[PDB]
Amino acid sequence: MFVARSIAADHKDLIHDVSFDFHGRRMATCSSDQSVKVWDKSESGDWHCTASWKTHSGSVWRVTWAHPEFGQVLASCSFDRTAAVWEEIVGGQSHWVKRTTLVDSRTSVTDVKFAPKHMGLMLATCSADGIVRIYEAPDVMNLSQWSLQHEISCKLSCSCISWNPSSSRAHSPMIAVGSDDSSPNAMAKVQIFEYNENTRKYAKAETLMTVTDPVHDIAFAPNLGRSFHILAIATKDVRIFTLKPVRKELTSSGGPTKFEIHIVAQFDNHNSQVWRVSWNITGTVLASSGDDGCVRLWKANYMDNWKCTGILKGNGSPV
Amino acid sequence: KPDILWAPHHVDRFVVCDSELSLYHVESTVNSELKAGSLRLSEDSAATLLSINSDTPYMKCVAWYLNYDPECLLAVGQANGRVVLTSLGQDHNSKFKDLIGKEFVPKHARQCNTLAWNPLDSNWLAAGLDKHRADFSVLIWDICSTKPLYELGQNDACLSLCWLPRDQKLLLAGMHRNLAIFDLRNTSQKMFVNTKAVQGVTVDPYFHDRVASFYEGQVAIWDLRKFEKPVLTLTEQPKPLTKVAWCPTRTGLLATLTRDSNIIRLYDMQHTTIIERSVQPCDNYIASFAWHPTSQNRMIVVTPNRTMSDFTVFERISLAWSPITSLMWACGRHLYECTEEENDNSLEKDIATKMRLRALSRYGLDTEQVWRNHILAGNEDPQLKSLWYTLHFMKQYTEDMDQKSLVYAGIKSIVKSSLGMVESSRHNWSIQNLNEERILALQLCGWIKKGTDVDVGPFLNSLVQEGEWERAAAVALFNLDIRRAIQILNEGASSELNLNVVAMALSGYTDEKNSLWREMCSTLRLQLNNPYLCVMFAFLTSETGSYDGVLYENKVAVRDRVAFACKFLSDTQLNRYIEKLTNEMKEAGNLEGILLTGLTKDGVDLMESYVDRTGDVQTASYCMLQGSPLDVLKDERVQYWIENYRNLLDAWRFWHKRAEFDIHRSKLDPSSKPLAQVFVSCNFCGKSISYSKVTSCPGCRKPLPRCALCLINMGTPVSSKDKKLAQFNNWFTWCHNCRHGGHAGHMLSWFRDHAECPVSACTCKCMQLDT
Amino acid sequence: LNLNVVAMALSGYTDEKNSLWREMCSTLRLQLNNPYLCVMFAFLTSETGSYDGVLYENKVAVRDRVAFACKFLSDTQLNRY
Ligand SMILES: [Zn+2]
Ligand SMILES: [Zn+2]
Ligand SMILES: [Zn+2]
Ligand SMILES: [Zn+2]
Repeated sequence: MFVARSIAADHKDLIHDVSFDFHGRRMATCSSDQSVKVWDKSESGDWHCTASWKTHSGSVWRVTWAHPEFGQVLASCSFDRTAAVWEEIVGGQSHWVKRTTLVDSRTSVTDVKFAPKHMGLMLATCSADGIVRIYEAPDVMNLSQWSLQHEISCKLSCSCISWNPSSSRAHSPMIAVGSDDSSPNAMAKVQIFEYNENTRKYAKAETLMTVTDPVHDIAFAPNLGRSFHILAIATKDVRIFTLKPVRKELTSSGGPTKFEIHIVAQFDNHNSQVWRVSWNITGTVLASSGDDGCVRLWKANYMDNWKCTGILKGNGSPV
Repeated sequence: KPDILWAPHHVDRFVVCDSELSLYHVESTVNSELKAGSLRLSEDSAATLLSINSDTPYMKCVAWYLNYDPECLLAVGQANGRVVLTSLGQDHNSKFKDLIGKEFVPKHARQCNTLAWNPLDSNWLAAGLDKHRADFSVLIWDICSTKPLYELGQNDACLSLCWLPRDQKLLLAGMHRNLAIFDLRNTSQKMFVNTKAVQGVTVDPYFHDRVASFYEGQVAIWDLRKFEKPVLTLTEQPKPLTKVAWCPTRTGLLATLTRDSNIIRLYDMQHTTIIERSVQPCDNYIASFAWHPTSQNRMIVVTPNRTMSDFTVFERISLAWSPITSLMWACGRHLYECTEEENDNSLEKDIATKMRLRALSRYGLDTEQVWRNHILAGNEDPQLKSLWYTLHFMKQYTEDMDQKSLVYAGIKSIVKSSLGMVESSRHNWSIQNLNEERILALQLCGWIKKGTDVDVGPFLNSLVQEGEWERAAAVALFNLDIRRAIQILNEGASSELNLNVVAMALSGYTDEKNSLWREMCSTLRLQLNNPYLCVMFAFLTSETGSYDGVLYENKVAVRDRVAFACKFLSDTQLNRYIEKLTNEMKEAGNLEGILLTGLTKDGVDLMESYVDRTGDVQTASYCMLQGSPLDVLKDERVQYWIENYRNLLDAWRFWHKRAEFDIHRSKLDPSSKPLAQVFVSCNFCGKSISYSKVTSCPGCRKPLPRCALCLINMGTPVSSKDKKLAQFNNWFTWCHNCRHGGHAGHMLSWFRDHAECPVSACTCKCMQLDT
Repeated sequence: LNLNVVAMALSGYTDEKNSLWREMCSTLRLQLNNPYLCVMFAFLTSETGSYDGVLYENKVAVRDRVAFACKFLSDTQLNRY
């Protein structure tokens, strides 16, 4: 029940990543020539570029937005071992200005993500050496200053990370890390770290044993007040997992919360290496893209079972 | 080794090499049916055979001439070493027919391994043949229009050869155990480096310094500027490789095909980690493949069964979502947006779209008559109708009781305290004699209107006007009046025939223990389609007290079953039945169980299960505010749902509707604390000036700040078609950065006509900061 | 699907003088389509000896009526009919 259209946007080079703002009125796209462009939607519904500049010495992988409450902030990770933070200042032509650069990585910075709003202005970066670094800006009015708050070693090449968007008062912060190592040995590829208030340190909580193939993308789904967490894993086949916390005994509060892991959907319609996965706002529709040049939309049904609902092709031609 | 080649200057012509060489032309077939003798290359593409040639048996190496004239000109070297120039085009005006059919024969019989044209000069053909005992392996000859122009590689094996794309006099060749680079200026001038991979030498068109080779399943890359060791080595494949090729329309893209594989492996060398991808063009093994020289990212593959497939190689796709459920993706250098089909059938749409539509239509704010919300729902769903009618009945009872709390406790709590009921041993076919709790339960179920009326006649007539004949008949029979049910069935059969035979069957009620009618009706009762008829006959045929068939029927509305259990079932087992039904409703998350649980912790659990099933928070938030007890509103989950709904409203920029919802929630829930903001303080006393001249501080009686434009001290009196005490034009306004301010109207006008802070020696552009 | 309900109704045969069954079946049988059902119910509900309703039904084949009359009617009544 999904139809496609082509947006009249002109690009000269190959597009690596596209990202939306919170309200869905601003777009950020990174191209193959170390260039970043920002697009705005008019009241009529048309898109117009508003800024463009070159950022790093190496290739640019990912660019993401921050929450509007902190202003207009973009974060970009690059192959040249850097992660840059940009803020828009207008005096009206937009004039984006770099405010800070994080260079603590010893390998290529593979991915960068923003923390959920209710935890302040935090940022996370996973590198190729197996290191996840979490920074925080103590003052929201001075973005030029950042401090390295936490550092975690994964012993495997990190490839993607995702925060837990839950904002309940009973869920500790959670971050999940994937890997794309293709070692012949059968080793786990997805680990989850849960913050501990009693120690103020992140510790490993659960590791997905059933996942052994290289992983390219991992995505939590929006909580929306449910009683459990939904995770999506992109591999040779799209997989969906549900994690339910167990009732913590009041006798003693100890380490990480124990979880029950159940798989609820495993699709192999791409017949290739699935590359990207994403959720809608309500966490009820899953979008997946793989090497077959097709985009597939999955949704639940009356019987609470997962089945495909849409198939499209990269050219925009419907199937 | 069969292979397919494109026309160097024509995009629609290609050639397939086999025992018979076939030249094909490509035509469109989107708007036309399958043409006779045309091979459907793809869904909308057709290939028409142009020519066939069988004059070349045991073909070994194939090349296609470079220059435009003549068209369809190729050179084939055979196993014996004979190299023949052939043509397949319909050329009646050949420029130099002397070269047509021209053949070069080796001095010594040996197999020609490779043959190629010089790009700079189309008249030069370089061929590497088998290793002779004491003769050159590579011969360069002139096609003109006696002897080869050059001969090299004596006592060597020319596995493969290629030209320098820029240098007209530079060649790369693969020897028996080494790779050599030769210059036409001096044959002795040659750079030879020992190597193991000598097959399939080729140069990237965009990077003239990049070369590739492969031995068995291993592939190596070389940089001609520093060609001493391989620059990189690809992962070795199990099956031996068969073909390697650069993409001419895309920079730094290499394609590899191995033996007996239906998948082509692509590598991205444009990093300077090499990105690896795989493409499956068909369901059978691919014999060979070819990049289209000019068409963008187009490649054609061939199967051994003479079936060819042409396809474009898509790039990696990036995804993003929007708060309006529109999916935007990027593929290459274009952006596509995908939305939902605007079909009339709106029952299958996503929950987010339905929530947006309901929000636009004031769903849930009709407090005058609650039941209209199901009409405001937009779609048809029995659960919502049941919930809203239940809420309407409960509100009506609360209003009546106030005119003249326990109602919201739910059916279970109400009937938990029921006492003094005696079961009936026999049925007399002919209300107020029943206990108060059961009367209240019946009122909640909607069978009996408000009051102590002992007749259900108005309900029956309402159903008759509604047209639901079977349900009305079932209710009438449950009220122990067979003749009334028969009359209703006759009336229903009068309009719109099975009702008549059903009614005439109904007159067979008997109390015999071995009644033939009882046996047959019990046996074949379930074969009917209408559930109400089935449960009616189940009640009729059931023995005294044991009414499990009626009670445990899932196709009947819960309200009717609840009422039937209330009026007939004994309390001692009624409590157990209510408990079981409540549990099985809670575990399933069906909303019809709200009548049972009520707005309590059980209701919270049921609502949580419902949200988990469907992800709807709008209905949960609106429902839980309907006069719920203070303890219920204090639960974490309810407030989490409300906050999530408010955030969702903020996402769509439905700001005003969020304000209306906030007003409604604040009115209903006193526990919620409104938003905290800033307040003004006196300069002298330091106290708040919020809530004896108006323009004086309430505490110190000293003057307040003055408007920067009117130079009058600000102030406002403090405590429907009437007068307004405090107009909007007299409120406090200030610039949050320059801390200058005054009256609303004055500063509004001033900043409408100017763009600077009105106070002297202030440079703040106060109104430009916010946008 | 009608045939199942018809069979269920047929089970209610009773010889009681003032049975609700006999009260309603005779009245309602006239609104059916297949004449065979009508003649069956008429025969069941008819008073003993006077089976005129089945005999004088012209929408049914003559052979069946003749056989029915032969099997049950008295000699004089058979001759007259
Ligand atoms: Zn004061
Ligand atoms: Zn100022
Ligand atoms: Zn100011
Ligand atoms: Zn003023």
